[PDB]
Formats: sequence, C-alpha cells, structure tokens
Amino acid sequence: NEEERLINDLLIVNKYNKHVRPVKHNNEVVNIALSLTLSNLISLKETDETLTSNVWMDHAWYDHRLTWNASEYSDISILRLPPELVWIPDIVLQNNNDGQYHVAYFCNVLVRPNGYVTWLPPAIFRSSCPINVLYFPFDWQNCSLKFTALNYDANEITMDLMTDTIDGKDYPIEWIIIDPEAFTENGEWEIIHKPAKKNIYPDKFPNGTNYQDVTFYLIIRRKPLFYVINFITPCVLISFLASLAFYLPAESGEKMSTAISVLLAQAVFLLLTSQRLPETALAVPLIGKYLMFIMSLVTGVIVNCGIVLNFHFRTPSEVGNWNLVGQTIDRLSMFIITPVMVLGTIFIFVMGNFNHPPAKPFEGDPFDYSSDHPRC
Amino acid sequence: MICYNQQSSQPPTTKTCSETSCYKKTWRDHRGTIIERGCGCPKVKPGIKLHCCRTDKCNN
Amino acid sequence: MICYNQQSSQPPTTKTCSETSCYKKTWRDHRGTIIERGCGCPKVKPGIKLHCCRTDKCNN
Amino acid sequence: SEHETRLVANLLENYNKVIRPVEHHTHFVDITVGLQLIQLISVDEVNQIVETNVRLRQQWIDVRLRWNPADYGGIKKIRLPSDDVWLPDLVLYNNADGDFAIVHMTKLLLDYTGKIMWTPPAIFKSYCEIIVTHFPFDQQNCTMKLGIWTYDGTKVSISPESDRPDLSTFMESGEWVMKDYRGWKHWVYYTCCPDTPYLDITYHFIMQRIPLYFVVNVIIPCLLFSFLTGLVFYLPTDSGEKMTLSISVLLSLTVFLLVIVELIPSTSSAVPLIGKYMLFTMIFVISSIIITVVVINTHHRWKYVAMVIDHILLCVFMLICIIGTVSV
Amino acid sequence: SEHETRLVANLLENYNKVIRPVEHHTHFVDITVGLQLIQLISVDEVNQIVETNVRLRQQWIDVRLRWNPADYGGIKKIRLPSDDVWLPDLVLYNNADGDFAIVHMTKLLLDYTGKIMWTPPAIFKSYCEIIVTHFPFDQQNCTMKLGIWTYDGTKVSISPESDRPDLSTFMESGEWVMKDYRGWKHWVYYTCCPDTPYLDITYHFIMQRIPLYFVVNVIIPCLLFSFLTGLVFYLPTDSGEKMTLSISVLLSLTVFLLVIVELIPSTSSAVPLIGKYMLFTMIFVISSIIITVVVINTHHRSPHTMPWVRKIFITIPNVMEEWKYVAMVIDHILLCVFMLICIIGTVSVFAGRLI
Amino acid sequence: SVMEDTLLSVLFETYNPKVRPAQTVGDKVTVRVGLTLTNLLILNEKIEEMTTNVFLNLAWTDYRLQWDPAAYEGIKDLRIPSSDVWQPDIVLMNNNDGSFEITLHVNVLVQHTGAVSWQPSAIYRSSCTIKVMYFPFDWQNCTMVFKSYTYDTSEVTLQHALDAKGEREVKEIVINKDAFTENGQWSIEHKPSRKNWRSDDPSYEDVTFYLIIQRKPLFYIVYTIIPCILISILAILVFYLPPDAGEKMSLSISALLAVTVFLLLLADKVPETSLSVPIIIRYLMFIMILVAFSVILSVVVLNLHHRSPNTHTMPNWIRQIFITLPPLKKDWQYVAMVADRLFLYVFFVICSIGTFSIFLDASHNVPPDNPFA
Amino acid sequence: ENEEGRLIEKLLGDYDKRIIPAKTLDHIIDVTLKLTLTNLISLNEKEEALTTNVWIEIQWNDYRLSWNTSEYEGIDLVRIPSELLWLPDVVLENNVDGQFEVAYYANVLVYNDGSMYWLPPAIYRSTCPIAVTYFPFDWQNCSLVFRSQTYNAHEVNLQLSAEEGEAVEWIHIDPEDFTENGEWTIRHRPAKKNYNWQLTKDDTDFQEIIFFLIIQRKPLFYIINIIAPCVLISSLVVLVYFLPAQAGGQKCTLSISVLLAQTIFLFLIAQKVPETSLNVPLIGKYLIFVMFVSMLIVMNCVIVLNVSLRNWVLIGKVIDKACFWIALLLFSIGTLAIFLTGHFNQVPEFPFPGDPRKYVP
Ligand SMILES: *[C@@H]1O[C@H](CO)[C@@H](O[C@@H]2O[C@H](CO)[C@@H](O[C@@H]3O[C@H](CO[C@H]4O[C@H](CO[C@H]5O[C@H](CO)[C@@H](O)[C@H](O)[C@@H]5O)[C@@H](O)[C@H](O)[C@@H]4O)[C@@H](O)[C@H](O)[C@H]3NC(C)=O)[C@H](O)[C@H]2NC(C)=O)[C@H](O)[C@H]1NC(C)=O
Ligand SMILES: *[C@@H]1O[C@H](CO)[C@@H](O[C@@H]2O[C@H](CO)[C@@H](O)[C@H](O)[C@H]2NC(C)=O)[C@H](O)[C@H]1NC(C)=O
Ligand SMILES: *[C@@H]1O[C@H](CO)[C@@H](O[C@@H]2O[C@H](CO)[C@@H](O)[C@H](O)[C@H]2NC(C)=O)[C@H](O)[C@H]1NC(C)=O
Ligand SMILES: *[C@@H]1O[C@H](CO)[C@@H](O)[C@H](O)[C@H]1NC(C)=O
Repeated sequence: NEEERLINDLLIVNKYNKHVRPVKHNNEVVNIALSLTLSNLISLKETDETLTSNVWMDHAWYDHRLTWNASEYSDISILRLPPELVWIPDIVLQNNNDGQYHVAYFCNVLVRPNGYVTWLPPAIFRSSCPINVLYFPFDWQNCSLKFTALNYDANEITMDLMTDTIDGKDYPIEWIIIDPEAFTENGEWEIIHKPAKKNIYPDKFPNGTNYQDVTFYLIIRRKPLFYVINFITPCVLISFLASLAFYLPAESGEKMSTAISVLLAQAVFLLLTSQRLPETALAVPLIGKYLMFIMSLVTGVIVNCGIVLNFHFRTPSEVGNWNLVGQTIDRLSMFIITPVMVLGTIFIFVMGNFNHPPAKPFEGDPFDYSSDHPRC
Repeated sequence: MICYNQQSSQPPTTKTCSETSCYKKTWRDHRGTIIERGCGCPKVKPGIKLHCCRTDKCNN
Repeated sequence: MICYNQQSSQPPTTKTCSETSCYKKTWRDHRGTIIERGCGCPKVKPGIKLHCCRTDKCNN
Repeated sequence: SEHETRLVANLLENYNKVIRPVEHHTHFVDITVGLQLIQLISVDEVNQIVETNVRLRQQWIDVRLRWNPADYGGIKKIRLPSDDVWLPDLVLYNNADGDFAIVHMTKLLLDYTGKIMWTPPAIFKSYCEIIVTHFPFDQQNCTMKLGIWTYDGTKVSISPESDRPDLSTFMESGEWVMKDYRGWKHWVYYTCCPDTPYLDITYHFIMQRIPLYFVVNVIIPCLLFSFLTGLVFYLPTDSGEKMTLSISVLLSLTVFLLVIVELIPSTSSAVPLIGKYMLFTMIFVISSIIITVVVINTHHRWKYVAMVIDHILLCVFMLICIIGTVSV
Repeated sequence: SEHETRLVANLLENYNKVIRPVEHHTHFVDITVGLQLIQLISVDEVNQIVETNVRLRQQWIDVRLRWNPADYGGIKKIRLPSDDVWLPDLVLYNNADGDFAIVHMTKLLLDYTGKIMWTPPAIFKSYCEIIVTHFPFDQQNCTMKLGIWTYDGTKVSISPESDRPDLSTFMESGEWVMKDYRGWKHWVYYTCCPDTPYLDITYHFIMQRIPLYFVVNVIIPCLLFSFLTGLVFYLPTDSGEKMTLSISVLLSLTVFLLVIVELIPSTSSAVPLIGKYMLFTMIFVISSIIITVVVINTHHRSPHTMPWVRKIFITIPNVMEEWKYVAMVIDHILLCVFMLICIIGTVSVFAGRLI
Repeated sequence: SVMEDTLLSVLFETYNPKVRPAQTVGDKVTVRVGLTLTNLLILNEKIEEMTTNVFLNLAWTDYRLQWDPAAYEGIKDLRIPSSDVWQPDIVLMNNNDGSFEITLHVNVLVQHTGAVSWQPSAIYRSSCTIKVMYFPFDWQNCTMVFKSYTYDTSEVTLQHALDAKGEREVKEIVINKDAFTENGQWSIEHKPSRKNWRSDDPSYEDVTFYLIIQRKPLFYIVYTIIPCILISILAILVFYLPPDAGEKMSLSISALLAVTVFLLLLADKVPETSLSVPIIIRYLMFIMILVAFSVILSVVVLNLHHRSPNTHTMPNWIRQIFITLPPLKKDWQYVAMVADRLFLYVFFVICSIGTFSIFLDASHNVPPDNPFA
Repeated sequence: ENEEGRLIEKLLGDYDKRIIPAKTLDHIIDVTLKLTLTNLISLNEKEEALTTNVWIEIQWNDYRLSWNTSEYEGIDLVRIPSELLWLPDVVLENNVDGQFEVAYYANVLVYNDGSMYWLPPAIYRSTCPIAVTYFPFDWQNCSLVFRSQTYNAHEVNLQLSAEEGEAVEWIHIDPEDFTENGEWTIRHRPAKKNYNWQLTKDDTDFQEIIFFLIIQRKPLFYIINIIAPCVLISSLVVLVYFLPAQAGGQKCTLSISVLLAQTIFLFLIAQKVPETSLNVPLIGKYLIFVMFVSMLIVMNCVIVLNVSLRNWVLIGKVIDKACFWIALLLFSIGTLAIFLTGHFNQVPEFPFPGDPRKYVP
C-alpha cells in the first residue's frame, strides 16, 4: 500500500504541524470557502426561539504542505486524513442557545495532490433567532445562522463562498444548498428564501476576530392549518353565537347565561393560546389582538343585554310597552353590533392572510438569491 | 417504446416498457448533479426538472 | 441496669441507663453484617432482627 | 494469556488505523452491513423524528491483521478495541438530532484470517416523513439511510448482509406493529465522474399505529358530545334549560378541544381524521345552537309549530350525526 | 517563574498518582473534609431529591511532594493541577441522579511542607427524605452522606474540618429557611473484621419551607370556595338559582383542583395538609349539593299532607305555603350550621404546626 | 510557515502552562477582565436563572512568550491554542449549574512583547435573585461575578479591561452593535462593572458585571389585565341586573370561574418564590375577593327581594334607612332595589379606587438612574 | 517508601488491559456479580423507563495480578484504578438511553491470589413495559438485564455471587439505610441466570443475569385527587331525580355540569395515563362508564321534562321515581365492581408462578 508511504512522508517526514496555518510567509491569507447544505429543519418552537436544524457545512481551503507528486508514487489521486492530523480551520456558529459551537461529527477530509482540502462535517445547530409574533399564525420568520472565524482574524484567513462551474465560469454559491430529492418539507414551516451572504463590518479593524462574517439566512413562512382548524374557526363560531345572542327573547331570562358562557369559552381559548407564544412584548400577536377585541366586544354584548333586561323588567311602581321597548332596543343593538363583529373579524383575518414574504430578501438588492438564476 | 434507462453520464442502456412516455430527471445535491432516465414521467418534488417525451430514445 | 454498648465484634463494653431492657440489632449491608447494641429497644424497619431482652447482660 | 498478548503486540507494531486495509489502493474494501432492530423508543409526529435502539452489524476483511494459529498456541479469535483498528464511518444520511456516526466502541471480534465482526449499538434518531391523513389509523413508511460518509463506491463498498433487517430480538412497541421491513442498496452516479459509484443502504420499516389510546381518549367523547347536541331538540321550550344544555355541552366540547389540542400532534402538514371529526362535531354544535335559538324565537313570538320543528330537527340531526360519525 | 518551573519538574519526576501518600503501608492518610453550602438549588418532593451547589473542602499531607523553599528561591505555595496527584475519592453515598464523585478539577494549593489545600465544587443531587404531612408548613431533615469508597478507616481516615457546615457565603434560598445545620462522623464495624473501622461524614440541614406562595395561591381560593359553598342556603328557593350557584361553585373548585394538582407535588407517601383540606372542601361542597337538592324537593312538595314537622318547625323559629315556610326555616338552620362547620373545619385542619 | 514553526518550537522548549509567570518570587500578574454581551437569552424566574452568550475579554502579560520580530521575518503576533499557554482560571462563580469554565476555547493572541489576549465565547447560566414584588412590572438587578477560581489576590490582581484604542479603561459591559439581538421582553438600562473586595477576607477580589434590566410587560398586561378588567366590569354589572330576571348568580359565578381560569393560566408563569406576593397575583386575588363579595351581596339582594309578609315582617330600622338612602311586598322589592343601587355605587368606588391604586403603585416602579455600582 | 508503589509498578509492568485473563485456551473467566439497589429514583409511564441507583459488584479472577505477600512486607490487598485494568464489559442492555456502562469508575480491589472486587455505582434508565390494565391500582414487573457486551459464553461465565455457600438470588437491599420511593413499594426482587436457547453458545447474547423488581404502586395520591373527587362529583347525577320537572326545577344544568366536570377530570387524567395502546386503563374504563351513566341521566332528564311539560306531571313523576332506582343501582354496582377489581389486583405471592422458592434472604 503506497498510502502508508504517502501519509508518512506528508505528516511525519516533513514534520507537519497542525497548529500553524498553511502559508508560505506570515503575511499571506488563507482563502476558506464555505457552503451550507440544510439536511432538514427540525423545529423552530417559539418558547425558546431556537432554530434547531441539521446542516452539512462544507469547507474548501488550500494547504501547500499537503501536496505530493502523484507520478512519483502510485497514481494516488485522492487522499483521506482524519481532522486531528491536518490543520482544520475551526469556524463556529456565533449565535446558538446551547454550548455546541463546532460541528457534530468531525468527519474525514479529502486532500488532492495540489493540496486542495475539502471538509464536509455534519452538524446539529440550535441557533438563537428572534421571533416576531405580530402576524401569528400567518407570520413568516426571518432568522439566520451566523458563522464566524474566532481563531484567526481577517488579516490571516478569509471566509469566502464556494464557487462552482456550469459553462467554464465561476459563480459563488450565494444560497443554502437544498437537496430536492432527499429534503422532505417540515410539517409546520415552509422555506421561501434561503440567501447566503458574506458580511464585512467596516466599523472594526481587520486585525480582529470580528471583522468578517458569513451568514446563511432562512426566511420561512409558517403553514397556517393547525391554528385555523383548532384556534380560529371555533373561536369565530362562538363569537358569532355571542353576536346572535341578541336574537333571543328576554321572556326566558336565560340570555345572560349564553353571553357569559361564550365569554368563558373565549377565556378558555385565551388559556389555550397563552402557551403557544413567547412572552415577547415587541408587538401584540394577531391572535392576541383578535381575542382581546372579541372579548371586549362580548363584554359590551353582556353589558348591553343587561341594559335590555333591566329595561324589560321596569314597573310603574303598561308592561307590554316596556316589553316592546326592550325588543326594539335589542333589535337596534343587534343591527348595530353584529356587522361590527363580522367586519372586524373579516378585516383582521384578511389582514393576517395577506402576509406573503416580500419575495425579495435584502430589500435594497434586486437579486433574488435563487439557485435557478445564479449571478455569474 | 425504447428509451434510455441509464443514470447520469453512464454508457447508454435501453429497456422495453409499455408506457408511452419516457423522462429525463435532473437535480443537484450537496455533491454533484444527478440525471435519472426511464419510462413514463411521474410527479417530482419541487426544484427538479423533468423532460416528458413521447418518441423513442429522446431522453439522451 | 447494665447492657452492652459494643458494636459488631468489638471488645465488650458496658453501659447503664434508665431503661430496663437491652437489644441486639443485627442487619446485613453491602459490605458485611452489622450488630448494634445498647439499652431499651425501638421500632425498626423491616428486614432487621431484634432480641429485645429484659434481663441483665442479655444482649451479648 | 501471554500468547494473546503476543498477538496484540505483534499485530499492532506497524498498524495505522488511518489507512484503509487493502493490498493495493486501486482495490476496494468490501463491507457487509447489517441492521438488528431491538425496540422503538418513540415516534415523534410533530417533529417528524423516529428514535430507535439498534445495533449495526458490520463485517469486513483486514489484510494486515492475519496470523497463523499454530504459531500462537492455537487461538483463532481476539477482541481488539475499536480505537485500535480501521473503522468504516457508517453514518445516517437522514439523522435528525442524534449522532451521525457510532459513539460506542464495544471491542470487535477478529478472526485469524483477517475477518472482523463489529456489532456496536446506536440510538438512531432518523428523520421520518409523518403522513397525518388517516391518524390514528395511519401507516408509516419512514426509513433510515446508511452509507460511508467520506469514501465512495470504488474505494469502500457496503453491501447488505440480508435483504431485510434483523428483528429476532425485537421488543413489541405497544403502539406500533411492523407489517413489513426490507433493505435496499442504491447505486447513484454523478455527472462529474462517470465511473465513481456512491453506495448507500436504506432500511425501511412499515408501522401501524395501534388505534386504542386515541379512540378511548379522543374518539369516544367526540361521539359522546355529538350524540348529546342533537338531543336538546326533544326538550320542551317551556323549561328554561334549552340554551343551558346546548351551551354547556358546547363548553364541555371546548374543554375537550383543549385536551385534544394538547394531546394530538401539533403538526400542520395535513388535517387528520381527528381534526376532521372535531370540526364536524364543532359545526354540528354551532348549527344546533343557532337553529334552536330560532326555535325559541318561534316559541316566544306558535307552540305547535315550534314543537313540530323541534321533532323534525331532532330526526334530521340524529340522521346527520350518525352519517357523520360513520363516514369519518 | 523559572524557579517554579524547576520545582514542578522536580516534584513530578518519580511521582506516582496511584499510590496513597504514606511513609509506611500500615499508616493512614489523614484527611479533614469540610463543606461550604453556597445555595439550595431546588427541592422536588415527587422524586424525593434535594439538589444544592456546594464545594467540599478537604486537606491532607503528601510527604513526597515537599521541598525546601530556600533551595528553589523562596516559593512556599504552588498550584499543581489536581489531575496529576493523589486524590481521595469522596463519594456521595445517597446520590440520586447526579455524580457520585466530583467531575470538576480546579487545581489545588500545595504547601512546602506537603500540605494540600483542595476545594473543588460539585452539584450534589443527594437523595432526600421528604415527609409531606404538614405541607406546605413542612420541615425537612434530609442528609448528605460522604465517605471514601474503596478504602477503609485504617487506610484512609477522614474527619470533619468543623463541627458545623460552613454557611458564611450561603445566599438565601427564597423559598426555604434553615434552622440548624450540623456535621457528624460515624464509625461502623463489621462482623468480619474486628479491627477495621469504616468512616463517613454525614451533613444534615434542617430546612423549613417558607409558606407564602402556597398560602396565597393554593389556600386562600380554597377558603373562598369553602365560604361560598355554604352560603347558597341563604338564597331563596323561589328563584331557580340555588342549583346553578352551587354546581357552578363546585365546577370552579374543580378547575381549582386542576390547577392545584398542577402545582402540588405528586408524591404519595402520605396525604398532605393541602390535600386533606381540598378533600374536606370537596366533601363539604358535595354535602351542600345533596342538602340543597333535598331542600328544593321539600319546597315544591304540595298536597301529600304536611305531618310533628310543624310542631318543631312552626319551636325553632321561637328561639331565634307551609312547605315554603319550613324550607326557609331549614335553609337558615343549615346556613348557620354550615358556616359553623366551615369555620371549625378550617381552624382544625390547620390547627397544629401553626400554634 | 517555516518561521512560525521555528518561533513556536523556540518559545515552547521549556514552557509549561501549569506555572504562573513571575519575574521575581511573589510577583503579581495583572489580569484585565472584560465582557461583551452578545445577547441576553432568557431570565426565567421559575428556576431563578439567567442565560447569556458573552465574549469574556482577558489580557495578561506573560514574560516567557516574548521574542524579537526582527529575527523571525518580522512577525509581531501569533495565534497559539489556549491549551498550550498558561491562562488564569477566570470563571463564573454565581452559576446556577456546574459549568464554571468557558465553553469555547479560542486560541490566544500573543504579541512580541509578551502581552497575551483571549476572547473565549461562553454560554453562561448565572443565578441571580429575582425581586418579585412588582412582577411583572419589575426590574431585576441580576448580578454576574467573575474571578480567578484558584489564584487569589496574592498571585493575580484583577483589573478592568481596556477599550479598542487603549488609553482609558471601560467600566461597563460593552456591546457590539453588529452582533447583538434584543431579548424582546427585557431592556438593558444600566450595565456597570465594579471590582469587589471583602473586609473579612483580605485575600479576595473579583470583577462584577451587573445588568439593570427592566421587563417589558405588554404580553402580561394584555393577557391578564384586560380579561381581569372585563371580569371586574361583569362583577360591577351583575348588580344592575333586575332581581326578577333570576340570573345574577349565573353571571357572578361565571365571572368567578373565569377568574379562577386566569389563576390557572398565570400559576404556570409566576415564580414560586415566597419572599413576597407580586402585583399581578395580588391584583388577581383582589378581583377574586371583589367577585366573591359581589356574589354574597347579590345573594343578599335576592333574599331581600323574595321575602314576603307571610314569612318576614319588616323591621322598623330597614324601613327608615332604605325607604334616607333613596334621597306590602312592593316595599320588599323597593328595599331590594335601593340596596342593589347602594351596592352598585359602593363596588364602583371600591373597584375603581383599588384598581387605580394598584396600577399607580406598580407604575411608579422605575430603576434608579444611578445603579449604585 | 510505600511498598504499594513497588507492587503497582511490578504488576502493571508488561500488563495489557486488552487481554482476556484466561491462563490458556478453554479457560472461562467465572464472573460473579450481585446487585445492591440503593434508591428507586422514579418510574415514568410516559417514557416507559425505570430509573434506579444501584451498586453492582463484580468479582472475577486474574492470574496476572497475583504476588507473594511474604516478600512484599506482608500486604495482600491493593487498590488499583479501574481504567488501568482489564474489566468484564457487563452492561445493562435494556436501557432507554445509551448509558450502557456504570456511572462512577471506582477503584478495583485486588487480592493476594489475583481475586477482584469491583463495586462501581451506577444509575440506570432501564426499560420495562407498563401493564396499564389495572391503573392506578397496578403492580409493575420491571426487569434489569445484565450481560457481557463483548465476551461470549466461551470466554466469560456470568453467575450469581455465593455468600456463605448459598447463591444470593436477589437484589440486596439495605434494610436500615433504604427509604421507599414514596409511590412504589418493592414486593419481590428475584435474580436468576437466563439462557437464550434460540441463540448458540457464541454471539455474546447467550448468557445473561436478570434482576427483577416486582413493584406495586401506592394509590394514595390518585385516590384523594382523581378517584375520590370523580366518584363524589358524579354521584350527584342521581340527585336529578329528586328535583322538580318544571321551569326552575333545573335538572339539565346539574347533569350537564357534572358531565363537564367529568370532562375536566378527563383532561386531568390525560397527563397521568401512558401512551400504551395495548389495554384501556382501569380508571379510563371507569371514566368512560361514568360518562355513559351521566349520558343516561341526561337523556332520562330530557324525557322526564318532555313528559312533565306536554301527558301529565304525575306520570312523569312515576317514571322519574321508577328510573331513579335503576340509575342509582347501575352507578353503584358499576363503581363497586370496578373498584373491587382494582383493589383485588395483588402481587402474586410467588416471584415466579411456577417456582416454589421465595427468592428472599
Ligand atoms: C415477571 O416477568 C418475568 C419475565 O418477564 C417472569 O419470569 C418468568 O417466569 C416464568 C414462570 O416460571 C418462566 O417460565 C418458565 O421458564 C422455564 C425456563 O424456560 C426456558 O427453558 C425452556 C426449556 O429449555 C430446555 O429445553 C429445550 C427443549 O428441550 C431445549 O432446546 C433447551 O436447550 C433447554 O434444554 C425453554 O423452552 C424456554 O423457551 C426458556 O428458554 C421453564 O422451564 C418453565 O417450564 C417455565 N414455566 C414455569 C411455570 O416455570 C419464564 O421463563 C420467566 N421469564 C424469564 C425471562 O425468566 C416472572 O414470573 C414475572 N413475575 C411475576 C409475573 O410475578
Ligand atoms: C431578514 O433579516 C436580515 C437580517 O436581520 C435582513 O438583512 C438586513 O436588513 C437590514 C434592514 O433593512 C439592512 O439594513 C441590512 O443591510 C440587511 N443585511 C444585513 C447583512 O444586515 C433582511 O433584509 C431581512 N429580510 C426580510 C425579507 O425580512
Ligand atoms: C445590584 O446589586 C449590587 C450588589 O448585589 C448592589 O451593589 C451594592 O450597592 C450598595 C449601594 O451603593 C453598596 O453599598 C454595596 O457595597 C454594593 N455591593 C454589594 C455587594 O452590596 C447594587 O447597588 C444593586 N443595584 C441596584 C440598582 O440596586
Ligand atoms: C489593530 O490595528 C489597529 C490599526 O492601527 C491598531 O490601532 C491596533 O492597536 C491593532 N491591534 C492589535 C491587537 O494589534
């Protein structure tokens, strides 16, 4: 096996040091190209604002020390070496809830005779990303994974993007690579935009670990089916019953029961929705706005039908006149308030339903960052 | 109906089938690009291009 | 009255108290057999054998 | 044994676990991969993750670990640790949040001809495509995909030892039944490289959910409230208990909706039979409330027409409740 | 420092960390173990575990780690990592689900005479003994047992550093208050082994729960429900309204049962005071249901004729349509007796552990 | 490069990271401790714990790692892995869990003069007392203390970190605006830093970083205050209903059941600390007691309404007082109505005054301008 | 000078921890192990996992680690750390998580003749299916399977420890330093060596040592918070037969409110019952039955109201009185039979039904 001789010459005979970056002189930079393959989106449960996702982050850099003449040995074109024997540029996810900064599996690398090293270690990342609940559950979340090189500054290594070839020309991979056959869509979240960007901050200096950044954005829109079946429809129907409670005669003194019981069902729905969202105070959720609007309206319903009941049971110390007065005020109140409730619910739930993402990430950039139409 | 049943850039290979359609399926994964050839043309996941065809040996 | 206050197989020792009874509490743990001796005798958890004895020097 | 000590010393004097064990780098190391199912830890429908307890049976031949038994007292098997020999890095291609490779060492058996038998355990959290359409009477056909992560087909080739996984020591899950289970080996070629095969093995298990927990917990009370709500129409309007009974069964249905929504999976991929039946019951109750409010309005406006309307509504809603609970 | 580098190189040349530091094998290593309670992290009753953040401080002398300060320039204290010297293996005997030994190393302090000063931290999930009988007015006395695992008394001897645990830097728990903390050492001999003592050190902390969360979240609503359920008897039967009030206060109390069982620990060793009170209140409300039902049945009786009933119910009014009057008298009698029962039961259930 | 390898071999020929640097016996190593707060993850009060992602600035001068750049191809600084260089055990002391040491071990940066820098990231979970008596309208101090676990003031001397352009020290938690995400329910008003000693312990010194953060209660305000206001409106309305409707108890006890439902809702989200009662729980109990008194007084109203001369005889005192306040059964309904109106006015006064007082008490809670740190 | 240093340096010199200690071929290392339960931490039915803190002791013989006590200052017992010696890879196979090995790697006590005494404490998340048929009045039969992870029956011989000449075929319990779990009480605790006859002498799964734990739940928390409140509240549906059948008689709201309280109890029991779909829990059966009883109550109230407000009221009262006894008898016999079936479920007085031995010291 010529592999024995090749490895011994590369690592031991030449005195390979894995703690020194591969440059000829200590003024050149190491060009490190990154990609990101999203194996699957596990969940984005909103209580802790975690984006847990299995990703396949791919590296590619040049190591002049890991080079050899193929013809001198047997025709060995590809070589494999564990990471703990070769210089591995450790880039970490800067934003993550847990303490996992590196990749999950430190898999074997591939090195060519020219020194081109490629590393694709799988990783499970639980990043921290804020959630705007303003248009819940019809909301789209725009939160990303931020990768930075904390071991070397931008003066020593540079985090570029992977470049591939289609017609002899190189174009950067400016998106998260998704395997259309293998990828199965998440049961709650739909991926709309997957842009990738390299960030340079002119505020800080190149001789610093926080001058360069590579960010893999993920704009995903929730599928509003569970909530429109178990939260929206029954609440709307019981609100409709609250509105219809005015069409009940006051002779049977049992209208208060219907109104207050509908309000209590509203309280139960509030209980249910209170444990589905984070305690974020940036903006009131659309479910929260709708629920408080409808409960205020139901309280107004209760107060108004209480006024009707008090007017109905008036006495001189003729009763038909009071009964007709109560019926007239009840009909007038119904005609006033039922359209208000119907229009309010329709307006709220078409305002929420009209929340498509802007179809263009980075609003000040005409590029759509889609794999179908690359840049170069 | 005769059409190629090979995959990617293998040497050409044909098979006989009763369907009147023959398809070429192309998509890219984390490593490279895959071309799949066969008879008929069924539904595919989003992001995959397909080439439903009706004549003999047209999914080259 | 006088009982024995030794434990396990220690050299014999004697003690006097206001109770007119002795005891010898023997139980097995993961390392050996333990014997506890004194005067009187209390209630014990299941699995322990007692020798509640009213005479003198009877818990040997 | 001093003889086995001599084996362990001599075999590892000049052994590199970094380098794959082949006579010439052109050749390939053949590996027979086998799976042995033990139990299903859980099946997470909302997260689309299936967690299982398996041990991965791997067999392959090492050319640098041969010896003559007659030269060493007649022994023919040793138990070298995993971290002392070369290992194929078999990983899950569809891992959700588990460990991609195997993190248990479990010293491997090594024959005198070079054959190596490794059986380390693992907790495979494979990503599972959950189809909530006939829940709970649903079938799951989600798999686990295995393959060599860094080596390709012409370097390291994996073959299934049997056409189906091993379930001779399977433990009954209690809510899942295996109708079928097989294993397939896939050849995939890339346009980069016409003669570089890439091999993987997918072990797919067919699972039937046992529909008893959700039936006695979610199905019985839905039918229960549904049969209640059509019964209010037989009450006379004279007693002031019509709205009370109707709205109170509605409120009990709301609390039941609460227990369902905290019980059934929250996945939004598709509405299941549970969701359809819950919606049907909810619509039934709402329509009952509206029409019986109209009934009271007819009464306090007429008694005979109100009563005959009530009987007709009772018959119609019994009929539609029966057909709805039978169809779903 | 070059002197300290030379000293470290000299000390760790022939040193072996798998041999206890005694001049002769018959000797024993003398160790003084002491604890520092930093905080009481949590006490869960259902799993019967107490978890706290401590750092056990132990001292011993290592003869073969001594040196002459005058030779090495005058250094008297050095800071070897704990991974390369001999360490006693103190093991929490009543560990529930934590770590038996420690996992943090936290390099020790070594003196020129061989004395070792090592204070590593550890979170002890020590098994507790929970008595839920006066909960939430409960006092717990569960311990924290430490001892050498593999060695015995004649080979490795441990003694407490101080008669009490160190609580100088113990922050307030916020839901527990500590009466007493104490440290005891026990010798145990086996029927084997007539002159082989086995040593351990047991630290116990008397913990009393601060009863303000449960009183104002779990007990006051119970008091309100108990007061309200007996008040339906003042509401006249003429309105069809006794039933709704009583059954709805029962339903509200059922929802409060849901929340109380969501809050109260689910241990089943014994019925707690809160559990006894809620069971009492359940029985009280149910009895009110039956009594209200029989009163309503009495009210709407009508001619069967009214019997001695009018003889006592029409003498009772003298010491303070006929069916309505007797129902009213019965309702006031029951309201009075039910208020009395409610107040005496409330006093008696919490009588004790508060007096 | 080859020259970097030569320099690394020369520097680490006789250097061990287990020896504290000291020119002379008894010298002190001045370690500068700083902190950049990337984001404030959570401050859940159920377990009395705050989780933060921070970069922990360190800077100490190690004499052994100094060289002449003129003889090494003009190289001024090197990136050496943190395990190959001595570092002080600067760890978090008031950590709720057992994680004392920094999570991420980034390689150190050493200049040719011996100066060493370290910016290791960590996910620190520190324990901090929660002053839950104005909850949720409260601000938390929630300190965070850093010190060298093994070295004391006789071996190291902790100091404050230096800014980017280093002439003056920074005495506060600096934030990189490029990498920072607001929590969404907490706002960082004050973020001072101060070194602490103890008179009883002359061998003690730490660097402490505080976070005077005031909660944004909009979620709690809406989800509890608004339904509680509606419940109070129902409880004040139930009087205005006529007794003849025979439905006062339905509304009253439904409101009480609702407020118990919100008690169930909030019992999950309130901390289980017995030091004091928060404002929100006191408000919930005030509303519940108000509804209970509404139920009792409405029972009294119904009892006075249904009384009849054949069963009850009007006393003289109620006749004069209830027929006094307005400025044979018909007298009973009239007294019932007058008592009802009196109860309505009384509960209006009580509810309005109590709610306004509670909200004013919980609204005048503002963190001080000077954090006293 | 501590001569234990001389012994350690002599013994561990030219000692390989990856070698079976067999003297020659056909030598099987007889491994004797006994289990000492310290704490039964918990048993959650949702995950079907049993958590216990156990101190398993392992004894075996190593000919390479024997010396002559006469020439080493008369010492015969030495403590060697476990990571420097060969150990039999005995692991708990039936674990929900991946914690096969022990928690604390304690020192190994070597003797003069090469004997071994290893007592590593461990915490195990062992698995055991839950028999929910008689919940909560149920007894669980949970097991702990120990077998060698690597060596087969031709290399090691697992067996129970022998004390005083009699094998300890039980899990040792310290009678004076043991406290009950507080929800589970331990009735039986046998231990027996088991063979997998479907599998040959090789393949590492032939032999095993199984430590059983037959434990019965203490149903005091469930009775006072779920069972008794449910039966007390739903005993109220029979009182609808004494209320008048008119406006204000107000039977329907009582029936429906008791039913809604039973629904709230269904929610409450939802967090306690496990997800096993093999058998319906006994309390679940009782809950379904009692909701059906309330259903008959509601329907009967409906017909009583219809008859009393049509026909004539007295015949409605006759129907009411006649059906009150039927409903009361039905509810009483149903609840009594269900709770008698639950109570009569007791642990069998034999650990193994066919085995006459008691399996207890
Ligand atoms: C708690 O659960 C445990 C297990 O979950 C219960 O323990 C069970 O108790 C049963 C009652 O005693 C046991 O049944 C008895 O098993 C033994 C042994 O069975 C094994 O050997 C059989 C015979 O093999 C020989 O013959 C074959 C044919 O010639 C040969 O091919 C072979 O090489 C052997 O030479 C074999 O057929 C079988 O498959 C087993 O491998 C039998 O001898 C008894 O007849 C069984 N019945 C009785 C009444 O004794 C059962 O084995 C045992 N399980 C385990 C895993 O040990 C325990 O009872 C439960 N506690 C309760 C309910 O309180
Ligand atoms: C998704 O979020 C990212 C980052 O939060 C946005 O990118 C930045 O947006 C701001 C807001 O206008 C710009 O000032 C920046 O120039 C953008 N880029 C960077 C690198 O910060 C992005 O616009 C968001 N997209 C959508 C559709 O919301
Ligand atoms: C936050 O807490 C710290 C300490 O926990 C407070 O710092 C103390 O402030 C007082 C008042 O100036 C000093 O007398 C003490 O010496 C300080 N230190 C200690 C340890 O008590 C700080 O004032 C608190 N912040 C606020 C806003 O109250
Ligand atoms: C980084 O470069 C700037 C630019 O002049 C300089 O001011 C600063 O001191 C440098 N920092 C270091 C650590 O060399």
